[PDB]
This record gives sequence, structure tokens and C-alpha cells, in this order.
Amino acid sequence: RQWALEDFEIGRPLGKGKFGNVYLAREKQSKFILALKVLFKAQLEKAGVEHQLRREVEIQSHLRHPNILRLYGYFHDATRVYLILEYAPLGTVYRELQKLSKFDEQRTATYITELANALSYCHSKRVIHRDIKPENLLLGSAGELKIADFGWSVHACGTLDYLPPEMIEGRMHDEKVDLWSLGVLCYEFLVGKPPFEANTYQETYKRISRVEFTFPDFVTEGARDLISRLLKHNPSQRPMLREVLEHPWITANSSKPSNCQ
Ligand SMILES: COc1ccc(/C=N/Nc2[nH]nc(C)c2C(=O)Nc2cccc(NC(C)=O)c2)cc1
Repeated sequence: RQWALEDFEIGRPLGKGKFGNVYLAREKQSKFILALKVLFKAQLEKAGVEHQLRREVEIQSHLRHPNILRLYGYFHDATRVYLILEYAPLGTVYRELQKLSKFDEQRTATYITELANALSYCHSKRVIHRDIKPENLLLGSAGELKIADFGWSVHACGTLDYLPPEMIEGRMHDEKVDLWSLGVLCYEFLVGKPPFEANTYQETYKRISRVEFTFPDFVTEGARDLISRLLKHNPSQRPMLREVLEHPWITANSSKPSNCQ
């Protein structure tokens, strides 16, 4: 399809990022509600990321999963690039965390199950995720989690909070990156901040490289066990997604079945 900007009525700004603004929008003919992400070419080219976006968009076009945000299409004019995206009405996990301070074990294990399901589906088709931040997790009409960043690779910053040691130490990274991501998110969901949070990039780099973190008292033995298994310095020592999905703390607390499958 040949989409142009006049094909859509543009509504309220949903959010802003470094490169793009996201707007609620509705396709004029069908009245289909969606989100339009608007990115400036000149800015993308200046940062050296236009190709990276192109590759991520191509990867994203292949992913069809209830817990992955859908890319409907794209287009451009002289100035900018427009991504036609699924509208996730309940907004970001980042914002939900800010409002609730921390999540209970049931919400947390349901979210981790949903992420593990989405990542399992991605791994099955040779697709790996880079780091996963709560700002880049959206919530659908029924509160289902949607991975919304296009941060994929067949094989292809920044705050360091969500990056694994092998990505910051200049090492080799594989499908085990997104296992680390699960460990960071599991901890952040339960505690209200990520495990290596610090005042400086420099303090954070060191905490990540050393895997230097501690649990507050309220974190239960089951959650500690899962988080400690995922946050291993050596990628090869991290579990398979199957193991995450079968973990007794996950199975006892999740509201959602662990569709591996
Ligand atoms: C109360 O403020 C909001 C409530 C809900 C939203 C939902 N946005 N949902 C989206 N659907 N599809 C896409 C793409 C988006 C999106 O990127 N939203 C977005 C982006 C950046 C920041 C936020 N902020 C919040 C608070 O949700 C939302 C956005 C703002």
C-alpha cells in the first residue's frame, strides 16, 4: 500500500522519544485507530541510525505475536519517516510502575511469562532482542504486555541499566541477552528500580560488569532464585526460556499460561 500523511487524521501526542514523536491517529477510510510514529530523516542520518532503523523495521515486519507490538506499515516524505503502529491503549509499563511504585508477584510473573512467550517465538525464527526497557513495553486493551521497541537482530549508548555485561564489556552476545533482560525486568517490577541503578553511567557500568546487586527484604525466595539464575555474568550459564516458563515461582504466580510451546 502507498500510504501518505493525508490518509490519516492525527490526534493527541501519545509520547516523545529522542528521534520521534508518537501520535494517536485514525486512517480516514476505514476509521482504523492506530499510532503514528514520526521520525526526522535529517536527525536519523546525523546520528548514524537510519540504516539501523531500516533493518529493525524489516525484522519487525515479520513478527506476529499478541505480546509484540504490530507494525502495520510505513511511508515517508522529504523530511520524515512515518511508522504505522498498533495502538496499545493502556500505555507504558514504565508509567504503570511510576504510579504503583512496584508490582506484586502475580502481575510480575504474568509480565515475565508474556515476555518469555514473545521472546520464545522470536528465538524460534532466528530473532534476538537487544536490551528491553519498561518505557518500550506497552499495554493492550486487556492489560497484555506488548514489546514495542524494534530492538531486534537476525545478527546485527545510552543508559546502561538494561544492558548485559557482554554488551558493555565489548564481548560477544547471543540469544542470552534477552535472558539477562528478563532478570533486570523481573527485579525492577518487584522492587521499583532496576538492580544496577546508579547516579552515573560510570557507577552503573561497574555494577553491571561485576553483577553487583542486592535484594530488599520483601523479595521472596522464589523471585530471588529466578532473578539470580537470569543475572549470570556468563551468557552460557543463563537458563533457556523454557526453564524460565517452567520455573516454580513463575508457575505459582503467573495468571497467563506459558505458551512456549
Ligand atoms: C496517559 O498518557 C498516555 C496513555 C497511553 C498511551 C498509549 N500509547 N500507546 C501506544 N500505542 N502504540 C504506540 C506506538 C504507543 C506509544 O508509543 N505510546 C507512548 C510512547 C511514549 C510514551 C508514552 N507514555 C505513556 C505515559 O504511556 C506512550 C500514551 C500516553
